[PDB]
Amino acid sequence: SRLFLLCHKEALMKRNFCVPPGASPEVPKPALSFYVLGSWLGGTQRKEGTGWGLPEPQGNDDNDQKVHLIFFGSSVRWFEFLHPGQVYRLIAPGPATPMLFEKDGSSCISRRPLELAGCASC
Repeated sequence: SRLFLLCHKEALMKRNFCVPPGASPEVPKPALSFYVLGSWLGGTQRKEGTGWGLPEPQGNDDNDQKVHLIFFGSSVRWFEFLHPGQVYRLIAPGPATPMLFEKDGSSCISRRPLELAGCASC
């Protein structure tokens, strides 16, 4: 999981992003996708049932007091939910991986957006 005071809910609009690399490629489909900019106050944690982990301090990481969180696919179903300037937590059914929301991982397609391929904290 992680907590973050998000302050920009970007545009669920049609852009052009990457395409799965190396193998048979296709058109950079004009995907109605989006992202968000969210300030950080405490980083990742541990799924501690009734408790949580410790909110990791961003002090040792001057880069991106905020974070660039992207949305395609099923994430589409959260566009309306958030309202910027408010704090939200992301919980994750999946293997633990701190140092998470700074650069693209490996547990999905290596598809990166037009300008936020690795821009700040993709």
